[PDB]
Amino acid sequence: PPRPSSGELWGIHLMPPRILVECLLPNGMIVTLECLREATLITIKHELFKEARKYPLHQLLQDESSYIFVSVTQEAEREEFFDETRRLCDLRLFQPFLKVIEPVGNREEKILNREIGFAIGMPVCEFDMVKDPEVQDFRRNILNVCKEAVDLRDLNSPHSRAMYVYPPNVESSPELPKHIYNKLDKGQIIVVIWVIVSPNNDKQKYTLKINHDCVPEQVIAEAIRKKTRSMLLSSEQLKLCVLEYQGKYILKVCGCDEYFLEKYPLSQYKYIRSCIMLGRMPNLMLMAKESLYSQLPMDCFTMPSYSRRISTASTKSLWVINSALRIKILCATYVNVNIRDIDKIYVRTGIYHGGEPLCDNVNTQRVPCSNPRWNEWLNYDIYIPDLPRAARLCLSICSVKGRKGAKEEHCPLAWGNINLFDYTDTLVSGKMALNLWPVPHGLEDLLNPIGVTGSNPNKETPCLELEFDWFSSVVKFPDMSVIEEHANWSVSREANELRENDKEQLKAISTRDPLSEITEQEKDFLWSHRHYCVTIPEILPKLLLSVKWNSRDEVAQMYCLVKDWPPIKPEQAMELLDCNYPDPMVRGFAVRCLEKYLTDDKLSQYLIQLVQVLKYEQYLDNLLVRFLLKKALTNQRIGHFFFWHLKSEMHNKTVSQRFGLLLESYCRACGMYLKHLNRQVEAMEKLINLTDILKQEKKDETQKVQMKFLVEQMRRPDFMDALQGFLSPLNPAHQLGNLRLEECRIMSSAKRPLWLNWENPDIMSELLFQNNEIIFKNGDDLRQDMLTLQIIRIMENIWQNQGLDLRMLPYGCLSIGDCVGLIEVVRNSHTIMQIQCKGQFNSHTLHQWLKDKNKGEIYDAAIDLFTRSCAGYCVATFILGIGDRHNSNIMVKDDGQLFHIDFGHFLDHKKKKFGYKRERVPFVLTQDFLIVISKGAQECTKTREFERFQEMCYKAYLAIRQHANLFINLFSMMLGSGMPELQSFDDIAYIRKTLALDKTEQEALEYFMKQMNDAHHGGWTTKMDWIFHEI
Amino acid sequence: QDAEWYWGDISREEVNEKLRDTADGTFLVRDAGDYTLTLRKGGNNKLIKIFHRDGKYGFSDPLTFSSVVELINHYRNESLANPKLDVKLLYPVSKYQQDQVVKEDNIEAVGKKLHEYNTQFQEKSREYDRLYEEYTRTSQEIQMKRTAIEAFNETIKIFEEQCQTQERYSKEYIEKFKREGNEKEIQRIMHNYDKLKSRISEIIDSRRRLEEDLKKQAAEYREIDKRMNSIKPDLIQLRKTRDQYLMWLTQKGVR
Ligand SMILES: C[C@@H](Nc1ccc2c(c1)OCCn1cc(N3C(=O)OC[C@H]3C(F)F)nc1-2)C(N)=O
Ligand SMILES: [Cl-]
Repeated sequence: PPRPSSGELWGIHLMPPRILVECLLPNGMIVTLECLREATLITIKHELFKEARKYPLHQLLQDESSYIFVSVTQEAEREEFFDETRRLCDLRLFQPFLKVIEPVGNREEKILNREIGFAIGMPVCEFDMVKDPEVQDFRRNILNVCKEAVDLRDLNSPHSRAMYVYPPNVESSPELPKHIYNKLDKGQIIVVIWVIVSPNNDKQKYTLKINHDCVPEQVIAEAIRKKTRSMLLSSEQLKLCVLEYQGKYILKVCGCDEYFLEKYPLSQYKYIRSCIMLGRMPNLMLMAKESLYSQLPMDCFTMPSYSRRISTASTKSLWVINSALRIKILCATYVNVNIRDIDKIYVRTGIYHGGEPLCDNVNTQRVPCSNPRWNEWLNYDIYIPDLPRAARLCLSICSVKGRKGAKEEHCPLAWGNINLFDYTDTLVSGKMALNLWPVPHGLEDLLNPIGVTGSNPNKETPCLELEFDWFSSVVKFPDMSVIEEHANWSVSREANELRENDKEQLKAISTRDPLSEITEQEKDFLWSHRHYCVTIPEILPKLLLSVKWNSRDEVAQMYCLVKDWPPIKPEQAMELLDCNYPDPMVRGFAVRCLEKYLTDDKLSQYLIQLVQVLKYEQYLDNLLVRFLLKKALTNQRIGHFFFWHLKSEMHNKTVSQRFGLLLESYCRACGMYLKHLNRQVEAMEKLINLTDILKQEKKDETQKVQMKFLVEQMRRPDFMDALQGFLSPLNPAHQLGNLRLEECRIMSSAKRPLWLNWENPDIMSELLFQNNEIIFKNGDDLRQDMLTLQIIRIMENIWQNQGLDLRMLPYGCLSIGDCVGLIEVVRNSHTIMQIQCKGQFNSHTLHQWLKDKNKGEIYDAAIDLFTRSCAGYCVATFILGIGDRHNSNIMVKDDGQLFHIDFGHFLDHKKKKFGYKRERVPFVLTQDFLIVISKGAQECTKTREFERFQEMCYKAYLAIRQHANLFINLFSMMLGSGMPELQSFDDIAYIRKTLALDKTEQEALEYFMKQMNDAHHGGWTTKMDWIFHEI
Repeated sequence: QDAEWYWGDISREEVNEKLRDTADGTFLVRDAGDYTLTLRKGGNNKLIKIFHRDGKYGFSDPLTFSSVVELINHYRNESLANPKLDVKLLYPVSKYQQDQVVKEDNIEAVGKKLHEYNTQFQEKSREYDRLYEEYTRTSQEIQMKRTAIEAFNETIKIFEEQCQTQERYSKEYIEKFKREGNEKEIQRIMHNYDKLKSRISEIIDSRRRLEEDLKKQAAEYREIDKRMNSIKPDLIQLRKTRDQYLMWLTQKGVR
């Protein structure tokens, strides 16, 4: 099983300075050697064999070099310690003892499996113990994707190796919006080219006025041209010299490991596009190619041991069975209920297709708690041939509390879902024992269809036995060729231009949001015009819901339409992968759309949801898991966050096997980056252990005493070696060097978060940032903050493309474990309470503070930036419905950039607690913020600055209302995550009320200004141009 | 015009809660001029619209009905068989049944009882949230101790293999030292075996003590799970009652 906690020993957080280790020699002797806490295994071995001569039978002992230590780790594994440079405290031992044996077996493979296992958080050998054929087949079959990606990584070597490790961070399109192009001086960009110049190795610089659409090679070409102007070289001589520097030098962003390798326009890069928007001169460096390729080693992929082993292991089609479906519920082992409160228990069953039930739910006869015996055949209203490929059985032992008599309250106790068809298209048959899972927090529904399929690994849980039908044959699902034959016959038995009103009705349905009320007449209208829907391909998610999935005639006809359906946008394809569409052909079409059209920018952006979508999939081996792993192994930026999103949920036993097997395939083929990820994992494990001591052991201690303990533990060499010289988990381009322990401190915020400061070891750190500060926090779940900040970045990106400079600050946030995560520190930022405390305080204190920091010409830029950022957050916070804002969670930068921190909750979270139906305005625009926007005025609302701010808010509100389908699907893809704020589709309906999708576009503008007027007691006003919208 | 089956302006969230876990035939009408029926069929809430044109109603053209009440009463007696769905309107959810929850008549007494139910719901929710945290940490600690028991088994197996290793080597050398006449050396091999066997007893006792704590924590987990499954039906009923008292003050007020 995975490790219990990041401690050094079982029931002990830190070993004392000296500790007795019970070393067991190969001659049957036991030596109690006193080892220091942070001593290497080579030093322990050298001192052990010196003492071994004193103990009996020392002549049988061989040379100390021909031996390695082996011991039981906290994950109940007999780990072999080949890397003898590791310290005693960093070995994760269960008890203080070390057995001595000769190295045996494949040394290279055992080291690699230890490295893979350390990154996952569980041993690799536990997957070999799993008897499930699907798990063993997934490990063997997924290796083709591993070698497919690795072959192309060393095809155009050394360039292809650099493209994987340092991919080009670029936008999804080279076209620039109107506000960005006007900032460039007549379609040109000014850039400083910094370079360390031999022999003295000095930092030289020179200004360059070049075109914005120049590729990285064209930037190098113009840099040589300007430098050779004084020399007066010939046209051909210059062109020959340019070709040498182009083929031997490449550009790099100063202060971070971000390179410009692929031929993309300079302005398309995120660092350049941000510099144009902010009005900053970019800083680049011409790094020599030889220096970069020498640091990048060759990544090898050795086939695993389980792949080279010998395999351990009449048919009737589904449409041949003429009987109805029936499933027998036999018995449950035990149920945890009070006899005095609960009257009786029963197994509620249901056949589902993702979310919609295929037939009416059938329950077992009510039996008492002491005797859970049923042995009843439950007949469902569904013909076996009509069952679709994604058919599932959802069941749970429900209770009944008939104490009131008039009303009997039913509640679930333990749930479990079974895939009716296995990974090899075989319908389930015979007996089956299923261990049930606990009911998720807040779930009141008697069944959990969203939940994962399969038995619970923890066998000390209620075990329910079942018995499926046996028709004296192995029942398989029909082939695609058989399905296509039935579809042609269905069309033939039924049997050109279409009316304009019908075309306009179809156009209107496609533009509606995913959770819009689709009528039964509209379903018949969509199904009748199914072949006409090829001209408008965006209507496929609406057409699929209208298909009667509990009927083989309508399913087969839909399969043929999906096969030859035109391609759709990547944002539209994500909709077809949530819990509502589990059909393999629908999911396959969506994955095919993302393979061709989804760019690496959008894949990195919507990666949080795509990892959660893997949980809705019925089987381990599927087209989506192959696509995501292929992109993770060909791009290190995608691969890094892909690793951390899967690592964070390893504690959750519902996904431990699925995510653990996927991480094994990733770590085996990622190559050199596995060693870099192990350095990050080991650094995060020490931070978890260090915070656990300050919460349990030093709980009732003073801040001065805790700070003394914090510095003393960090100064030790074991902690210094692990937390210095490793890549930042919030951004792999940024790297963390030597720690600045004088700046590290325990913060006074909730759950005492630890402030950490690292020196940027990049040669040109002074140009971007010297201090890489990161707040480590253990206690609160930062999955909600991750989703909120990700959605803020998407809202910002949509506004920027439309021509809106509403500068948002989606700071880095990443969950790395069970309520463990990291938060990026925004430099030169303070809370409203901190600004007010500097100065008793007046409403003009925030404005006076900004006047002191920004003096002269930079005052107008600060007010503009404050208004632009404030308008964005006023709209973003209202739509999402984040926790109520206050002075301690609103921050403002020195330059005037306003941003929100500590989101915690979203949507109508407080509705279930209080019971008041109302769309709140979390960020209330108080007089303090209005005085800053209005540049110091008594009548703040009656100003041109406030009128421009109003326009900024209405522009951003309609921008999100236009792309509302994307935001609804992003939340729908996070339902299975297991977060308390997002569990059922009723929680998503809050954003529908704020965006006013049911009402017209003019009514949405009238609604938004009314919501602002109610919160701010007047100020906002209507315009005459609103009536001219198309309704 | 008004009827128990007609509810008026109702949100989609409330519609799903009325039809949740109901038999085929349950239905309700709500305002979208036009009105939308919601009939249950195969565990799904099927939405069937009622169009209005020149004083005529119906699900689809031709419109052969004078009023909405006539359309509902016609399909209540006769089966649908317009679409091809073999079901009919049978169980109408009523508005007067919800009124019996709020038994008080005057506005002051409704507000007095709401303050009591809201205070009781906050106390019950605080109890449920603290009991859920106890349930979660107990489940995690049981998993931590279960992993530790497996590690103790492998730890004992290695020390038992060390005893077996010493037994194999010692039998050859015990004759060599006895025939030589080196009783001082024989006592050292025997003392080292007793030292190793004493450590085995201490590790077995450590595993036995953690097995008793795991057994005790499993019984505590069962009692916390029993309490969690008993507080949930009381919490959701107390919340539903509070929502009815809030809806009573909304309907008996200015709008
Ligand atoms: C020292 C100085 N700088 C500072 C302080 C806090 C943050 C910050 C910079 O960077 C901006 C992101 N940020 C996010 C959060 N936090 C969150 O989101 O939750 C609570 C809380 C932290 F404790 F986690 N806190 C911060 C100051 N103003 O005091
Ligand atoms: Cl358990």
